[PDB]
Amino acid sequence: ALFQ
Amino acid sequence: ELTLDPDTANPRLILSLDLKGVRLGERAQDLPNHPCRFDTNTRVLASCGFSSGRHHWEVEVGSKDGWAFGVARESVRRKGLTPFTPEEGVWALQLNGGQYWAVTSPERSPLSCGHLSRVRVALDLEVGAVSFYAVEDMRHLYTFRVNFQERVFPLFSVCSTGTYLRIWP
Repeated sequence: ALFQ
Repeated sequence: ELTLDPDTANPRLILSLDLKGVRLGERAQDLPNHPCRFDTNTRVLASCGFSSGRHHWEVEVGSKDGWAFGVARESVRRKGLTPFTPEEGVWALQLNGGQYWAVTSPERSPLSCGHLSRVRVALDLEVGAVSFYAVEDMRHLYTFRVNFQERVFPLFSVCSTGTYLRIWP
C-alpha cells in the first residue's frame, strides 16, 4: 500500500 | 478512447498490448529513465489529459486487493516515494484490506458500497468535480470537489500482484  | 501511456508507467507494471490493461509484474523492466516516469510508486497515466470540459471513462476492476484509480493533476510528483493523497494531486478510489476507500486525507473514507466490478468516472473540469459510479446500477460511490487549475490525467495504480485495472470507453 505504501507504494500506491 | 483512452490508452495507458507506457513512458509514465512504473517499470514493474505490465501494460497490455492494446494499452487498456495494467497489472503488477514480477520485477522491474529495463526501461529508459524518463522524467515523466513514476520511478517508485506503482502508477501510470493515460496518454491524454484534459484541461476543460466533461469526460467519461470506465474502469473494470479486479476483485483482489491492490489497486487505486481516478485522476491526477499533471504536476503530480513522479520521482521518489510520494504520498498518495489529494494534497499531492491524486483523487482516487482504492481497494485495500478487502475494503473500498475514497482516498481522502489524513484518513481514508471507507465506502460501504458492496462489490465493484466496473466503475464509471465522470470528470467535470467546468464545475470542478470528479465522480465515481458503480455501473450495474450507477450508484454514486464518491465525488471529490476540486478547483482544478491545470491539466488532469486519468490515473491508475496497481501495487500488488493478483489484481488488475482495465479501461473501457
